[PDB]
Amino acid sequence: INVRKRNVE
Amino acid sequence: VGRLIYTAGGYFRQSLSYLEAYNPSNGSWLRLADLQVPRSGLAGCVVGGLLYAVGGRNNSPDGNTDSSALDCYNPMTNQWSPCASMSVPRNRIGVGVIDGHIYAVGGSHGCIHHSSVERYEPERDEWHLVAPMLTRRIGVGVAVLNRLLYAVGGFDGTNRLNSAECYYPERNEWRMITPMNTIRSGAGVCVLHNCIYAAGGYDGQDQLNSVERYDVETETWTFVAPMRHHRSALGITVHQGKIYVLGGYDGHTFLDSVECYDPDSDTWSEVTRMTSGRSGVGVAVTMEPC
Repeated sequence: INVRKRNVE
Repeated sequence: VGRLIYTAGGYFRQSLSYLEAYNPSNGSWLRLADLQVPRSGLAGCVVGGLLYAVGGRNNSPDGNTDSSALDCYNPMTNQWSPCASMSVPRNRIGVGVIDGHIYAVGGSHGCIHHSSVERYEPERDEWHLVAPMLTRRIGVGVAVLNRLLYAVGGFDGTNRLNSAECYYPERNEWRMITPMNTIRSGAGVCVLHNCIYAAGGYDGQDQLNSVERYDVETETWTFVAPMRHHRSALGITVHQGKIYVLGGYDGHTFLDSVECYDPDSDTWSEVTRMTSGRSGVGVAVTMEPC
Protein backbone atom coordinates (compact mmCIF):
# COMPACT_ATOMS: atom_id res chain seq x y z
CA ILE A 1 0.00 0.00 0.00
CA ASN A 2 3.00 2.42 0.86
CA VAL A 3 4.02 4.95 3.72
CA ARG A 4 6.24 8.24 3.83
CA LYS A 5 7.90 8.55 7.40
CA ARG A 6 8.93 12.09 8.67
CA ASN A 7 8.40 15.44 6.86
CA VAL A 8 11.12 16.34 4.22
CA GLU A 9 9.41 19.24 2.38
CA VAL B 1 37.23 29.36 -13.02
CA GLY B 2 36.15 29.73 -9.28
CA ARG B 3 32.57 28.19 -9.29
CA LEU B 4 30.70 27.25 -6.02
CA ILE B 5 27.81 24.86 -5.18
CA TYR B 6 24.95 27.02 -3.81
CA THR B 7 22.35 25.41 -1.52
CA ALA B 8 19.20 27.47 -0.83
CA GLY B 9 16.46 26.73 1.75
CA GLY B 10 15.48 23.19 2.74
CA TYR B 11 13.84 21.67 5.82
CA PHE B 12 14.78 20.76 9.42
CA ARG B 13 11.77 20.97 11.82
CA GLN B 14 10.53 23.84 9.57
CA SER B 15 11.39 25.43 6.17
CA LEU B 16 14.80 27.27 6.22
CA SER B 17 16.00 30.56 4.66
CA TYR B 18 19.71 29.48 4.52
CA LEU B 19 21.86 30.30 1.45
CA GLU B 20 25.31 28.65 1.80
CA ALA B 21 27.98 28.07 -0.87
CA TYR B 22 30.50 25.17 -0.93
CA ASN B 23 33.92 25.62 -2.67
CA PRO B 24 35.15 22.21 -4.00
CA SER B 25 38.68 23.75 -4.47
CA ASN B 26 39.28 24.39 -0.71
CA GLY B 27 36.40 22.66 1.19
CA SER B 28 35.11 26.03 2.64
CA TRP B 29 31.41 27.01 3.25
CA LEU B 30 30.23 30.70 3.01
CA ARG B 31 26.93 31.76 4.66
CA LEU B 32 25.33 34.35 2.24
CA ALA B 33 22.10 36.45 2.32
CA ASP B 34 19.03 34.53 3.70
CA LEU B 35 16.04 33.97 1.33
CA GLN B 36 13.35 36.70 1.90
CA VAL B 37 10.84 33.84 2.68
CA PRO B 38 11.74 30.37 4.11
CA ARG B 39 11.36 27.62 1.47
CA SER B 40 11.64 23.86 1.16
CA GLY B 41 10.68 21.56 -1.74
CA LEU B 42 12.03 24.35 -4.04
CA ALA B 43 14.42 23.90 -6.99
CA GLY B 44 17.50 25.98 -7.80
CA CYS B 45 19.01 26.90 -11.20
CA VAL B 46 21.40 29.41 -12.80
CA VAL B 47 20.86 31.64 -15.90
CA GLY B 48 23.42 34.27 -17.03
CA GLY B 49 25.39 34.00 -13.74
CA LEU B 50 22.26 34.52 -11.51
CA LEU B 51 20.89 31.94 -9.01
CA TYR B 52 17.09 31.38 -9.12
CA ALA B 53 15.00 29.82 -6.31
CA VAL B 54 11.72 28.44 -7.73
CA GLY B 55 8.55 27.26 -5.94
CA GLY B 56 8.62 25.08 -2.78
CA ARG B 57 6.58 25.99 0.32
CA ASN B 58 6.97 27.65 3.73
CA ASN B 59 6.28 24.73 6.19
CA SER B 60 6.26 26.78 9.49
CA PRO B 61 4.80 26.16 12.99
CA ASP B 62 1.76 28.41 12.15
CA GLY B 63 1.32 27.57 8.38
CA ASN B 64 2.01 25.51 5.22
CA THR B 65 1.99 28.03 2.32
CA ASP B 66 2.75 26.59 -1.16
CA SER B 67 5.02 29.00 -3.16
CA SER B 68 4.55 30.39 -6.70
CA ALA B 69 7.67 32.58 -6.11
CA LEU B 70 10.67 33.05 -8.38
CA ASP B 71 13.51 34.87 -6.54
CA CYS B 72 16.93 35.81 -7.97
CA TYR B 73 20.30 35.96 -6.02
CA ASN B 74 23.14 37.99 -7.64
CA PRO B 75 26.52 36.83 -6.21
CA MET B 76 28.00 40.28 -7.15
CA THR B 77 25.57 42.11 -4.75
CA ASN B 78 24.91 39.28 -2.20
CA GLN B 79 21.20 40.32 -2.69
CA TRP B 80 17.88 38.49 -3.49
CA SER B 81 15.35 40.19 -5.84
CA PRO B 82 11.74 39.02 -6.39
CA CYS B 83 10.89 38.16 -10.03
CA ALA B 84 7.46 37.48 -11.66
CA SER B 85 5.50 34.73 -9.83
CA MET B 86 4.45 31.49 -11.58
CA SER B 87 0.75 30.87 -12.63
CA VAL B 88 0.32 28.46 -9.66
CA PRO B 89 2.05 27.45 -6.41
CA ARG B 90 4.36 24.41 -7.00
CA ASN B 91 5.76 22.61 -3.91
CA ARG B 92 8.17 19.66 -4.62
CA ILE B 93 8.85 21.30 -8.02
CA GLY B 94 11.28 20.24 -10.74
CA VAL B 95 13.25 22.79 -12.81
CA GLY B 96 15.48 22.77 -15.88
CA VAL B 97 17.04 25.46 -18.12
CA ILE B 98 16.93 25.39 -21.93
CA ASP B 99 18.65 28.20 -23.90
CA GLY B 100 18.44 30.73 -21.00
CA HIS B 101 14.74 29.86 -20.17
CA ILE B 102 13.57 28.33 -16.84
CA TYR B 103 11.03 25.46 -17.10
CA ALA B 104 8.91 24.91 -13.92
CA VAL B 105 7.50 21.34 -13.88
CA GLY B 106 4.68 19.77 -11.88
CA GLY B 107 4.71 19.94 -8.05
CA SER B 108 1.84 20.21 -5.45
CA HIS B 109 -0.64 22.87 -4.28
CA GLY B 110 -2.47 21.44 -1.25
CA CYS B 111 -4.04 18.13 -2.53
CA ILE B 112 -3.57 19.24 -6.22
CA HIS B 113 -0.83 17.28 -8.18
CA HIS B 114 0.18 19.37 -11.29
CA SER B 115 0.87 18.09 -14.84
CA SER B 116 1.24 21.79 -15.86
CA VAL B 117 4.60 23.24 -17.04
CA GLU B 118 5.58 26.90 -17.47
CA ARG B 119 8.58 28.71 -18.97
CA TYR B 120 10.25 31.91 -17.65
CA GLU B 121 11.96 34.53 -19.85
CA PRO B 122 14.57 36.36 -17.69
CA GLU B 123 14.92 39.48 -19.94
CA ARG B 124 11.12 40.00 -20.30
CA ASP B 125 10.54 38.82 -16.63
CA GLU B 126 7.47 36.79 -17.80
CA TRP B 127 6.11 33.24 -17.26
CA HIS B 128 3.93 31.44 -19.90
CA LEU B 129 2.41 27.94 -19.69
CA VAL B 130 3.67 25.37 -22.26
CA ALA B 131 2.22 21.88 -22.95
CA PRO B 132 1.47 19.95 -19.74
CA MET B 133 3.18 16.64 -19.01
CA LEU B 134 1.36 13.39 -19.90
CA THR B 135 1.43 12.67 -16.09
CA ARG B 136 0.66 14.56 -12.83
CA ARG B 137 4.02 14.57 -10.99
CA ILE B 138 5.18 16.02 -7.65
CA GLY B 139 8.66 15.28 -6.23
CA VAL B 140 9.66 15.08 -9.94
CA GLY B 141 13.32 15.08 -11.05
CA VAL B 142 14.17 17.33 -14.06
CA ALA B 143 17.31 17.65 -16.20
CA VAL B 144 18.26 19.03 -19.65
CA LEU B 145 20.48 17.23 -22.22
CA ASN B 146 20.98 18.37 -25.84
CA ARG B 147 18.23 21.03 -25.41
CA LEU B 148 15.58 18.36 -24.50
CA LEU B 149 13.87 18.49 -21.00
CA TYR B 150 13.37 15.25 -18.99
CA ALA B 151 10.81 14.79 -16.18
CA VAL B 152 11.69 11.70 -14.09
CA GLY B 153 9.56 9.78 -11.56
CA GLY B 154 7.69 11.55 -8.74
CA PHE B 155 4.27 10.98 -7.12
CA ASP B 156 0.77 11.41 -8.68
CA GLY B 157 -0.89 11.24 -5.20
CA THR B 158 -1.79 7.52 -5.67
CA ASN B 159 1.50 5.89 -6.88
CA ARG B 160 5.23 6.70 -6.65
CA LEU B 161 6.36 6.61 -10.36
CA ASN B 162 9.16 4.84 -12.32
CA SER B 163 7.91 6.57 -15.52
CA ALA B 164 9.70 9.47 -17.28
CA GLU B 165 8.94 11.73 -20.28
CA CYS B 166 10.80 14.17 -22.55
CA TYR B 167 9.75 17.61 -23.85
CA TYR B 168 10.66 18.54 -27.47
CA PRO B 169 10.56 22.38 -27.37
CA GLU B 170 10.25 22.91 -31.16
CA ARG B 171 7.08 20.69 -31.10
CA ASN B 172 5.84 21.90 -27.63
CA GLU B 173 5.15 18.17 -27.00
CA TRP B 174 5.86 15.55 -24.30
CA ARG B 175 6.57 11.87 -25.09
CA MET B 176 7.10 8.96 -22.68
CA ILE B 177 10.65 7.50 -22.52
CA THR B 178 11.76 4.10 -21.09
CA PRO B 179 10.69 3.90 -17.42
CA MET B 180 13.38 3.61 -14.70
CA ASN B 181 14.09 0.19 -13.15
CA THR B 182 13.03 1.73 -9.79
CA ILE B 183 10.03 3.76 -8.51
CA ARG B 184 11.47 7.11 -7.25
CA SER B 185 9.81 10.15 -5.69
CA GLY B 186 12.05 13.07 -4.63
CA ALA B 187 15.13 11.62 -6.39
CA GLY B 188 18.10 13.80 -7.43
CA VAL B 189 18.08 14.07 -11.25
CA CYS B 190 20.94 15.63 -13.24
CA VAL B 191 22.85 15.17 -16.51
CA LEU B 192 26.45 13.95 -16.86
CA HIS B 193 28.01 13.30 -20.29
CA ASN B 194 25.27 11.74 -22.47
CA CYS B 195 23.15 10.32 -19.57
CA ILE B 196 20.33 11.43 -17.22
CA TYR B 197 21.05 10.18 -13.67
CA ALA B 198 18.37 9.47 -11.02
CA ALA B 199 19.96 9.12 -7.56
CA GLY B 200 18.08 8.00 -4.41
CA GLY B 201 14.51 9.10 -3.72
CA TYR B 202 11.67 7.19 -1.98
CA ASP B 203 9.91 4.09 -3.47
CA GLY B 204 6.92 4.15 -0.99
CA GLN B 205 8.75 1.74 1.45
CA ASP B 206 12.40 2.90 1.86
CA GLN B 207 14.72 5.84 1.10
CA LEU B 208 16.97 4.61 -1.76
CA ASN B 209 20.77 4.61 -2.21
CA SER B 210 20.49 3.20 -5.83
CA VAL B 211 21.48 5.37 -8.83
CA GLU B 212 20.52 4.60 -12.44
CA ARG B 213 21.27 6.46 -15.64
CA TYR B 214 19.42 6.84 -18.96
CA ASP B 215 21.61 6.79 -22.10
CA VAL B 216 19.72 9.07 -24.59
CA GLU B 217 21.26 7.20 -27.59
CA THR B 218 20.41 3.63 -26.36
CA GLU B 219 17.14 4.49 -24.43
CA THR B 220 18.13 2.13 -21.55
CA TRP B 221 18.50 2.74 -17.78
CA THR B 222 21.50 1.04 -16.11
CA PHE B 223 22.33 1.05 -12.37
CA VAL B 224 25.72 2.56 -11.43
CA ALA B 225 27.47 2.35 -8.00
CA PRO B 226 24.99 3.15 -5.17
CA MET B 227 25.49 6.16 -2.84
CA ARG B 228 26.98 5.47 0.66
CA HIS B 229 23.73 6.94 2.21
CA HIS B 230 20.05 6.13 1.46
CA ARG B 231 18.46 9.59 0.81
CA SER B 232 15.17 11.16 -0.32
CA ALA B 233 14.59 14.90 -0.88
CA LEU B 234 18.32 15.32 -1.76
CA GLY B 235 19.86 18.24 -3.63
CA ILE B 236 21.94 17.36 -6.73
CA THR B 237 24.26 19.23 -9.11
CA VAL B 238 27.20 18.61 -11.44
CA HIS B 239 30.60 20.40 -11.07
CA GLN B 240 33.75 19.66 -13.19
CA GLY B 241 32.42 16.28 -14.47
CA LYS B 242 31.33 14.94 -11.04
CA ILE B 243 27.86 14.59 -9.41
CA TYR B 244 27.32 16.06 -5.93
CA VAL B 245 24.36 15.03 -3.72
CA LEU B 246 23.58 17.25 -0.70
CA GLY B 247 21.57 16.25 2.38
CA GLY B 248 18.09 14.66 2.33
CA TYR B 249 16.47 12.08 4.64
CA ASP B 250 17.48 8.37 5.29
CA GLY B 251 14.37 7.39 7.36
CA HIS B 252 16.25 8.33 10.63
CA THR B 253 18.44 11.51 10.15
CA PHE B 254 18.29 14.82 8.20
CA LEU B 255 21.67 14.32 6.50
CA ASP B 256 24.45 16.90 6.43
CA SER B 257 26.31 14.35 4.20
CA VAL B 258 27.52 15.59 0.73
CA GLU B 259 28.76 12.75 -1.58
CA CYS B 260 30.56 13.07 -4.95
CA TYR B 261 30.26 10.56 -7.85
CA ASP B 262 33.27 10.02 -10.14
CA PRO B 263 31.98 8.48 -13.40
CA ASP B 264 35.57 7.48 -14.44
CA SER B 265 35.92 5.17 -11.38
CA ASP B 266 32.12 4.57 -10.81
CA THR B 267 32.60 5.42 -7.11
CA TRP B 268 31.06 7.75 -4.53
CA SER B 269 33.07 9.47 -1.76
CA GLU B 270 32.15 11.77 1.19
CA VAL B 271 33.62 15.22 0.33
CA THR B 272 32.20 17.57 3.07
CA ARG B 273 29.20 18.01 5.41
CA MET B 274 26.68 20.85 5.24
CA THR B 275 26.72 23.10 8.36
CA SER B 276 23.43 21.40 9.46
CA GLY B 277 21.31 18.41 8.34
CA ARG B 278 18.40 19.39 6.06
CA SER B 279 16.19 18.00 3.21
CA GLY B 280 14.29 19.63 0.25
CA VAL B 281 17.07 22.14 -0.74
CA GLY B 282 17.50 23.93 -4.07
CA VAL B 283 21.05 23.60 -5.51
CA ALA B 284 22.92 25.06 -8.51
CA VAL B 285 26.45 26.14 -9.59
CA THR B 286 27.73 29.67 -10.48
CA MET B 287 30.59 32.23 -9.90
CA GLU B 288 31.67 33.01 -6.29
CA PRO B 289 30.25 36.18 -4.63
CA CYS B 290 32.39 39.38 -5.18
